[PDB]
Amino acid sequence: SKQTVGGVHVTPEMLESVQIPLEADKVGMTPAEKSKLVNAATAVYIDMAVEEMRSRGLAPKADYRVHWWKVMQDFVDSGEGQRVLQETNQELERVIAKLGIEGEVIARMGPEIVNILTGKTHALAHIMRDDLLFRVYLSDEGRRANRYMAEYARLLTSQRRDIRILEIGAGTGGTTSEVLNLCSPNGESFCAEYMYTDLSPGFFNAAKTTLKKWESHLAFQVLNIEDDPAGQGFKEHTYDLIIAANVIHATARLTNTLSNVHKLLKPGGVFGLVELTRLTPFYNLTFGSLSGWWAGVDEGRTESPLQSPQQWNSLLKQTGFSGVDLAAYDLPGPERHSCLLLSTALSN
Repeated sequence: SKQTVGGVHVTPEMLESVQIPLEADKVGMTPAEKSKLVNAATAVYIDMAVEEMRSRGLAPKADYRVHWWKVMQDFVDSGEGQRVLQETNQELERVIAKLGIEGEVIARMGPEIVNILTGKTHALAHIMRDDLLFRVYLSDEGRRANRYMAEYARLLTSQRRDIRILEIGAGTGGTTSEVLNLCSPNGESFCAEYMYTDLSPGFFNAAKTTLKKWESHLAFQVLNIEDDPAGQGFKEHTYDLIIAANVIHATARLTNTLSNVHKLLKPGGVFGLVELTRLTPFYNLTFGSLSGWWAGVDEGRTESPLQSPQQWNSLLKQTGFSGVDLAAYDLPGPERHSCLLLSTALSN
């Protein structure tokens, strides 16, 4: 329309239309094609692990990993495995070689499923080796939604001055990097404040190094979004934009988390929520081995920590937001799996 969010004009078609370079290009694949293949290559390893666990009479360690095992089991036993497979199986390594970072994750994690389940491999240590975990955030499978966020942050900050931005779970700054590269392509100081936050300060040095072009304009402060932001030295209701890319789901109680996001935003401020729209085999492989994926189990998020856009919409309205004002999806069709959701913080 002439739809605005945070006072600037933006539409789903505006963001979703954007074309960006993907590793998939260099192999001549469409993003939907690659995503298909990524999850098909993943399905092979899932199927192999399920059959191996069953053949050897193995059971997982009795912790959150059983939830990972269950999803894998359901994926195979529901015939979903077969379906994904039938759209093949020792161009597998040749396929994987062309799947870039996702292929690397698959190559690293796929053969280790049984080891992780049975406690012979520390999943987090394993996937963090060579900063692979950090690089998966830069992968094709999640870069379009991050670019949507960047594009919206560019729209906002280019059209409005002295915008205050906070990023939750910035991590090693993959989203941050997409944002800065778009909003400040050569150091251009573009907002009143970019507050770079994470649960642990251990990221910050690496972040400062990776983002040295914007060193000064970034502030760095620890923020555990599951706890009250005020107690952690943040000024409530001072932010115009909060960016949270695939972090909000990794919390125990979404309404509590969202309530805390609300505390930081001024009335009318925008919440940029970048989230997976649905569980895919690749995401279960990659993140399901990690304890944080199962943070929502106690409140019924047991297949994964994820919520649909419709669920986020309702949760947002319940926690003082407008709901989803705008959804921009990474892809159309069956392969769609991630999105930008924009929401407005409401005064109450």
